[PDB]
Amino acid sequence: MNPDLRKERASATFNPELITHILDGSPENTRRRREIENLILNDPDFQHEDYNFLTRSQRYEVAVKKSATMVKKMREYGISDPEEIMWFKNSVHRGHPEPLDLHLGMFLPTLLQATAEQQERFFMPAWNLEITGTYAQTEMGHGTHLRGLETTATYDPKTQEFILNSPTVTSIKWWPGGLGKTSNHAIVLAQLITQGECYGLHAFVVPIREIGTHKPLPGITVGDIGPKFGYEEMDNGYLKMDNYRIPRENMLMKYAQVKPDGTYVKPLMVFVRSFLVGNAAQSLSKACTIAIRYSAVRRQSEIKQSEPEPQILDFQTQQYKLFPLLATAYAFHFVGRYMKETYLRSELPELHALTAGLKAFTTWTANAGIEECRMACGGHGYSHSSGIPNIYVTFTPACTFEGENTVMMLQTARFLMKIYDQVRSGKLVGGMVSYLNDLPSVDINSLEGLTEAYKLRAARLVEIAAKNLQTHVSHRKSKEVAWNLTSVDLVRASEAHCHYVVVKVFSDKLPKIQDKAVQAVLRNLCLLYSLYGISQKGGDFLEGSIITGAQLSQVNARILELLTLIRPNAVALVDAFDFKDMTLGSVLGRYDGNVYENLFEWAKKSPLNKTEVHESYHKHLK
Amino acid sequence: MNPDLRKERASATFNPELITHILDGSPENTRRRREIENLILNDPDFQHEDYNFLTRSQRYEVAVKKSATMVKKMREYGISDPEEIMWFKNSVHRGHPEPLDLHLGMFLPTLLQATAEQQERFFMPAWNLEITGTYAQTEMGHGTHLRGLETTATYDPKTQEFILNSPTVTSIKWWPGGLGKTSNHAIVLAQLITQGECYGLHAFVVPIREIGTHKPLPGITVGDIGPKFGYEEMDNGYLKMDNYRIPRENMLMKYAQVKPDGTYVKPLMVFVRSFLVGNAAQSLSKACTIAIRYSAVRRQSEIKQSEPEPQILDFQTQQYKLFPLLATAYAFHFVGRYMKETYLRSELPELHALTAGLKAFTTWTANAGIEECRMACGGHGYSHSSGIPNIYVTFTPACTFEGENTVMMLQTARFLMKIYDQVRSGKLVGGMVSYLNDLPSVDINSLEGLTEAYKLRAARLVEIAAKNLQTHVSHRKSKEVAWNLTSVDLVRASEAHCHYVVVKVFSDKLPKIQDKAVQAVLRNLCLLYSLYGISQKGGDFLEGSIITGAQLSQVNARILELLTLIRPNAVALVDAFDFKDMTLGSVLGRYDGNVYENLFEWAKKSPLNKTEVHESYHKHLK
Ligand SMILES: Cc1cc2nc3c(=O)[nH]c(=O)nc-3n(C[C@H](O)[C@H](O)[C@H](O)COP(=O)(O)OP(=O)(O)OC[C@H]3O[C@@H](n4cnc5c(N)ncnc54)[C@H](O)[C@@H]3O)c2cc1C
Ligand SMILES: Cc1cc2nc3c(=O)[nH]c(=O)nc-3n(C[C@H](O)[C@H](O)[C@H](O)COP(=O)(O)OP(=O)(O)OC[C@H]3O[C@@H](n4cnc5c(N)ncnc54)[C@H](O)[C@@H]3O)c2cc1C
Ligand SMILES: CCCCCCCCC[C@@H](O)CC(=O)O
Ligand SMILES: CCCCCCCCC[C@@H](O)CC(=O)O
Repeated sequence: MNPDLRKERASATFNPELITHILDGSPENTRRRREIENLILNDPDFQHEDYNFLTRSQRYEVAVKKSATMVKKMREYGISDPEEIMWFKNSVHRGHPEPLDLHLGMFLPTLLQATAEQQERFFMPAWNLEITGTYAQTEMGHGTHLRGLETTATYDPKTQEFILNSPTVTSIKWWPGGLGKTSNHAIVLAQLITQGECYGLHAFVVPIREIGTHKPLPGITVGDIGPKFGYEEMDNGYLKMDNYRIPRENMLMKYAQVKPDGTYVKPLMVFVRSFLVGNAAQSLSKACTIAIRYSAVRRQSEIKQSEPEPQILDFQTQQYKLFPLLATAYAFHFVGRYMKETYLRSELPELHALTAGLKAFTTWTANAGIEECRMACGGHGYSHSSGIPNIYVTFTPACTFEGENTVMMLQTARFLMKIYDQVRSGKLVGGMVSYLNDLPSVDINSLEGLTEAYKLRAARLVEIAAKNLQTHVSHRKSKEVAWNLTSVDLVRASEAHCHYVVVKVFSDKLPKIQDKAVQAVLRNLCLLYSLYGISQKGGDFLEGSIITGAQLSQVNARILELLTLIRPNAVALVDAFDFKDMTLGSVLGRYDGNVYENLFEWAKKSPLNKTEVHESYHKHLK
Repeated sequence: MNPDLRKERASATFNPELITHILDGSPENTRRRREIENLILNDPDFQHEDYNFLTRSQRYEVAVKKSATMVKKMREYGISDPEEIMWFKNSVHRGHPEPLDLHLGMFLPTLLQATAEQQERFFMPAWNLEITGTYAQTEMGHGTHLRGLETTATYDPKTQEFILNSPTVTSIKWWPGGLGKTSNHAIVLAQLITQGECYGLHAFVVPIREIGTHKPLPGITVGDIGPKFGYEEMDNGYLKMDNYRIPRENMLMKYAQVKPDGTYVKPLMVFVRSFLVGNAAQSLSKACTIAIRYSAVRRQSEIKQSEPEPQILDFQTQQYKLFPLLATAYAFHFVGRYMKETYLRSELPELHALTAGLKAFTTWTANAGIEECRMACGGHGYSHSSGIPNIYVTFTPACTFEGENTVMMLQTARFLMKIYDQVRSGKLVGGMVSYLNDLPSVDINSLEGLTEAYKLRAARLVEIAAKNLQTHVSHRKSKEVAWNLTSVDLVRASEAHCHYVVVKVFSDKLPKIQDKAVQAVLRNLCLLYSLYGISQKGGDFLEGSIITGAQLSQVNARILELLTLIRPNAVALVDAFDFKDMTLGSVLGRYDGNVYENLFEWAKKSPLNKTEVHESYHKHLK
């Protein structure tokens, strides 16, 4: 172990193992996860060349190979627990996306909005991988506005079939993972038309590739959508249907149905968001792990000229770049847990609203934070050897899919304005919005005072958004136009509300921490996260007379003091995440700190060094 | 042309051609650039498959091919003007990095710190490409701190040769473009040791590959450093020398020399930074061009339910995401020009300080801004078809190389503290720091008032940094330790100073604009950039009693009003940058707005669609 990394771990004031137990939910979960990880790590069937050393085509291929093997082994091992399944999948794919993602996450599950008959006709085959499926929702012309989807499913009463059609180039399904080259079946969301009337979006099981040959069936045009910022191993695809016929019985009819004669009948998410909040926390933590360990190993420049080059971790600016993000990572981990907890327990509107907002809030912050970690590593951060570019590229789509962040913040804003209007009418509201009862609209030393500051800041920005929205409605009449004209203020209000919630949830968790040394360090992170947010948006607190200019300067001074107090625990705090080297996929972030020797080897193992002379020399230079 | 893009261009209140003339420096420059671009565009020798559709190895190869051809043609065409050379190179490489970058940018130029004898011995051959060279400075263990470089050059008086050696793994040169596989010669920066004494860093011409075979010479270990976040076509490399001997005459001896007997003798940047500021402005402008055009073409969701889906450009949040960045792009273009202007004209310390700061300030802002543009495009922004991921990946290293940004900001801070101390002593200072004479430490309606606000904010943060630094020196004695402990405050002071300079330079440029319609629109951008910066850091202005909370809210309201006022000119303002489609490398940002049809084709032309069935199907799914 690098002596520089050993001294950092020796200075730690707490036992990281205890934090790992908390993150996993219990000591037994930690044990189970580590064992499943070990199970995959030492299995030859899941090993291969570094993804960065393979072409995109080869990445997709190894992905397909591991995913197929993945399903087989979990079945052989009798792994059914959703939690274990996740650990298993994560370990097998080293954090990278995989082509059976929609097959296992949407295809099979959805078949469980289907009838019995259908379930026993498409499930079993799909479960055994005799069939490979995906879910095709998004179209080239529509992602956010589902009402605008153009794909149609027109019933033909003469043959009792649905005619699936992509009338325009924009109607082509676009983005579905596993749709490109992996699946021979796709559940397509289309506008159902029967008896000359449209009844909205419905789901249809659409066979798309021939069994045995995997050849696109007649009337089907399908393929990969091309290279992207990341997601190399994912065959995100497109699907164009030329009045392609399928049986009536291919329509998922659990909720709504269409009779043989064509009569339409009946009818008689928070989960994916909670996961995305966890994903944001985890990716940011991986990034922080790499940058902080590297910062402890990397020595450069100087403080005292008469002293040897110090670890860059010694620099206050370096600490300012990373510790606040380290604190953010922990804050989000607990925020994610709070979400799962709350969801597992009239409070639904509140749940949907908050979950939409937190999903956007956390993914945006983790997004920027990951790149800050990459840059804090200097030049070596740019090489894939740092492992951070892959983490960023793999994570960033989270701000776009499962509800575009800005749209999600506006959804949260609609809820806040509703509550604002209720209070304005004389009603007493509850939940995390209780503070709105104190409208119209502290101690920087305590977490209770800091939480109260965030509460008041949220109340103030909600009031500003409501007032401006009202002004626009009054002068322009249309509430829809008014909404757009105050949308920037509204999103800011949603952001402030979510920020308050994260601070409160993080603060509320501290008292529950059993080990004192653990509680103390996590308290410092909570304090740093809170103070940091105030410093970053000081204007919000000053404009609302929430804190004085003097307190703001105190906040800034206190943030710097916390950095030195956190420094001794920096490395142990990232070790606590318990990421394996294979999971970080980073030479700079290796647990043992032996960076340089391993970096040299990594480079020599890379593709362009297959030969000493590149073919281009003989053709254009010689 | 897309009707949606045509209506935006029709609503413009100015002639974009006039802005293009300004950006190029004159109507004749615009004409010359467009003609050189046309010269390359229609030359078969420079055309090839989309870079995104090629493996990294093939990208490097086509890069080498075009670069070699590039040198030949510029020579055939008699292109010698540095400006034309730039246009030429940019057009040929479509904005992508190229392997002869250091050969032409450093190798040849440096040979012009050499003696005559040497110049006529390595130049001509290198000029004709008979030899390919690079400059190797950075080492695995040192990038920022050059004093710490480990490569040594030990003189051997017996054979009159220098012995180049890489004693450790960290001493290995690392990152030099063109070093990996392209060059057979490298100018190596090494610690010169002769007569038992070290005399610091000196430059040595080191042959590294055999002529004809390009095989690594005995004692030379060289190669590519592996895949990176970007820079696919650049063979950034490593170089390890095992006590490799070269003639004494290989030491660049223009400034310092070493006699045959081994006696050491004598001695008896702002430019690259100015370019990086322009690079930041240009990359951000490319990103803005793509996102704004796409926003005008992309229709989604709704404002009035009774209305058809509007262009997303209609959304205030979308305008808030892009217009401020559009204004930033223009601000930086003029900032870059100001730099070139100032440099072309006792003011050196001031120049070095400001240039270090602006380089960091602009590259950081353009960096974040480019990713904001990518995300504003929704899902399609993630595909390489948007062209933005390549722009970001290609640009981002600017924050790391040519002086790591944080280090550069601290250099600017050292200057500011020096001036602060001079004023404190009773001296009257000049230049952009004149405001410091007003220590110790407006009209939000006018640019003069806004500039003054930025001036006072800078004065206030400089004072805070100086005071805190002083407090630390007083209590801890060591100024070096004190400097580190106030480094976060110092960088903030440098940032505020540079921000003021950008605002002032942008504001000062307006009166010089000849065409009134052009001046008016650019005035709106200057106002937006200024107000936006105040809103983003409101706390700085409020804490210093520079503006009241009431003015801050006015600032925020005024920013929104400016968005609608800018909207009608949004598309024309990006058209003004005059980027060719091939340069943007974006389907979403095409000049004609015909996005969807071209996106479908692009996807079908991509690698994974070479065949309908991927090989992985037959091996792991069938
Ligand atoms: C790597 C990746 C994988 C994906 N995988 C899948 C998959 O498996 N299956 C699938 O079906 N989909 C998938 N998608 C697509 C995803 O579903 C869509 O990208 C998302 O739902 C909406 O993206 P969009 O481009 O359609 O957004 P658009 O809304 O068209 O554009 C986004 C822009 O418009 C703005 N905007 C839109 N509406 C509003 C409004 N009402 N008010 C204010 N601003 C607004 C946004 O804020 C933003 O700036 C994937 C995307 C990516 C990047
Ligand atoms: C794509 C690419 C191409 C390159 N091309 C070349 C090339 O052609 N030739 C070449 O020789 N080089 C090249 N380089 C390397 C470049 O020169 C170095 O990356 C740069 O000079 C310093 O990077 P570093 O990692 O050595 O930084 P380091 O300083 O080791 O680390 C940076 C981190 O340490 C912090 N830090 C360092 N010193 C201080 C201090 N005194 N105070 C406070 N914080 C500090 C930084 O703020 C940052 O967070 C390239 C780099 C990239 C990414
Ligand atoms: C992040 C894990 C989520 C499940 C994997 C698929 C991700 C894309 C899902 C798509 O439906 C999101 C959207 O509806 O925009
Ligand atoms: C951006 C264009 C600059 C010239 C091309 C080479 C870029 C890397 C140069 C390296 O010397 C920067 C550094 O000194 O860190």
